[PDB]
Amino acid sequence: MELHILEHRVRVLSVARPGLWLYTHPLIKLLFLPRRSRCKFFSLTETPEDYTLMVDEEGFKELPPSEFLQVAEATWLVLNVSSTKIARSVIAPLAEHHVSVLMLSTYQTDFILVREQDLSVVIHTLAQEFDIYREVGGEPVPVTSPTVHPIQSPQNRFCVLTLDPETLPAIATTLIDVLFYSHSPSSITFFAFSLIEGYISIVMDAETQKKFPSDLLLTSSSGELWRMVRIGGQPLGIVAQIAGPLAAADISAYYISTFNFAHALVPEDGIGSVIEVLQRRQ
Amino acid sequence: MELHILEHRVRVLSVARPGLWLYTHPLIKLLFLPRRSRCKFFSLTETPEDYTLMVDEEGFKELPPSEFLQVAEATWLVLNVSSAGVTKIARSVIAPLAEHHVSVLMLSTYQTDFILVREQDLSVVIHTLAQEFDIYREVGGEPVPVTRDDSSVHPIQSPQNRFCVLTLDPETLPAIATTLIDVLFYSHSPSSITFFAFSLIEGYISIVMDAETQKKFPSDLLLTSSSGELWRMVRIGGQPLGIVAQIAGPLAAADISAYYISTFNFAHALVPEDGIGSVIEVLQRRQEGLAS
Amino acid sequence: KPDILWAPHHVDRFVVCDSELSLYHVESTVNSLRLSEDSAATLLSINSDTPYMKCVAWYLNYDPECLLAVGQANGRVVLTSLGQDHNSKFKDLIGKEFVPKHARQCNTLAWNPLDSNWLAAGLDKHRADFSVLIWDICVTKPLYELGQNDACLSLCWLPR
Repeated sequence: MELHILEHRVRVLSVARPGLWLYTHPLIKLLFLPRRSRCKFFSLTETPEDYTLMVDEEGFKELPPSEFLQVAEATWLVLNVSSTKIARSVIAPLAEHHVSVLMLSTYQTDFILVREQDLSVVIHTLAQEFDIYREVGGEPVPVTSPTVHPIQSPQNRFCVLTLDPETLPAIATTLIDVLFYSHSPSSITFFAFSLIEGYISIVMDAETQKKFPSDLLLTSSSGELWRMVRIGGQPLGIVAQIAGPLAAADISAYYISTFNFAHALVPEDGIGSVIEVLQRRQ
Repeated sequence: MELHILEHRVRVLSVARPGLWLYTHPLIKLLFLPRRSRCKFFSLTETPEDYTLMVDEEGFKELPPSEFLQVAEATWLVLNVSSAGVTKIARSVIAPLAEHHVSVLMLSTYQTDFILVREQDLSVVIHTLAQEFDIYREVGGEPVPVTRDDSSVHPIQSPQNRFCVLTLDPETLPAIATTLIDVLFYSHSPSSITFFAFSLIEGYISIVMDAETQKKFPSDLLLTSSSGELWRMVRIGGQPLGIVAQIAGPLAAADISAYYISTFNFAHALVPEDGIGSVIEVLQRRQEGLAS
Repeated sequence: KPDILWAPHHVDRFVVCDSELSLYHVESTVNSLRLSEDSAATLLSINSDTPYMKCVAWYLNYDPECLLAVGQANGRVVLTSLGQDHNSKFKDLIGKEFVPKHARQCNTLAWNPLDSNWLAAGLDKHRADFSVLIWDICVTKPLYELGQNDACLSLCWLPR
């Protein structure tokens, strides 16, 4: 099993929900018009606490840093495994040496985002079970806390998606409505967008879905929806808590991390066990 | 031969050139998303100098007051005339109102030709052309008749590019919005000038764009005259606010179908491209002697 | 919204107007789509060469096969024919298009039931264009034309 170290240097930012009208100019530019902006990594997720902005160095240059923005001091690095064996092979070994891992799944591939200064210690551990590479200039040169955040359980429904980048404009106006206009112990707001290396993966709930045309948007051919599990947190070993003691059951997983929380979807028929998974107390 | 005083009580304001990007959230709402705003009068046009915004009172609340935006003094009203060409309307309205000087802007459109007066003039105006075509103010499906019971410069800058005046189908705008949004405020980084004009009026669309900028859009989805007859304009200048009167009156003595547009500083005009050696020289001869 | 039409002299031929034009025949195979407990529907032809249509109308002379007038959202009217469309004493009528000297939506179309060579078209508003036009099927010029700076929304012929 190989393990690549991709190129993009990522910055993580989180804008507040009230004052999003200031930042509507750059976001439409980054999302809808490819030729205008020079970027290859941009992901946005909607949560009731705030918004989350994961962009590159180039994209970061298009932010007018007002007093509605928060930014973490470090600069993440993207990884991959490309040669159910993820949580028990990468994430589980991670926590031992006291590192921090954010994770951002996607309809096409998976992703891991290790920290910025913890670069010597990350390839220290995983190297035993997997040869490491590094994509340099297009050619990959192969060389060499105890606070249980209580669990929520939104009653909602969810659906993963993809749509070809040719027919984005036919949707453009409708989606522009959803993110900026149609927003003003359940029923939680959740919308996640991912534009990575020319690929589009989005997660939306079932009720919202009945708006778009029922042909263009591409997803599974039996309509199998997803439920959700949500854990709170201080920071910015948090994604691990839901990941570690879940791997033991060895089930499917679609982790989506965020600024201060940690989310993880699960397929429709089978909540009655994944809910039970942590019902073994801790 | 009738005149209708409508009720869209419009409000003018000028958006400065560098800092448009504040006013990007509200404009997208108004242009392409009807069912989120009550306002039913909107028309904006762009000039190298600045941006001009026409909107009624309902849409006014959305626009947030910055230091980039001076607004207005008085709440302009709107008039309309109907059975009668552009020359007839100009001769019978614009100059008779010039005879005793309460000034007026004229905003045209591929559908009609609006006239925008000021509030304090609603007695003088009705006192002036009450000796003319039918007058009845409209409130409801049937207008309420008004009875008079008792009431007692600079040279021409002439850009040399070609325009194209054309409409749009409201059930089609979503298929174009992306390409249209790029033109409006994203791609903004002597013999030619820049001009875009948008106007959504009670369910009708009229826009004015240069021939070069037209090639971007699709071909059969637009809506234009059937022979491909562009226009050519005669830009005039003015102070930082009438100007249109001394652009209309001198060229009112002809049989040419003028198409006016107004802004804060500039005050435009348009003529059919086939013949321009008439318009160019008529105002020059109507400049000498007239000036001194 | 799609409508329905009965051919003026046909006894068992109706045409479904939708995003694509369709012609049906009421099948009487009661002893021998489903219509009722005494008849069903059979298809004979189909045409979808007029995208973004607005209104349809039926010709009535006697039998230039089966002519049909449709009106586009640009403002043009194109005559189309479905069926056999062979061996007609007047077979050059197919394919014409009457372009107005502007671009507006077309609302209504109608035929004068006395002489079959008059077709009436209504168009939305403009600043300097005749709103209503009367054509002649037997094109750059309307026969007569009425209205100026107004919009026509419905038409009919007085049969007197």
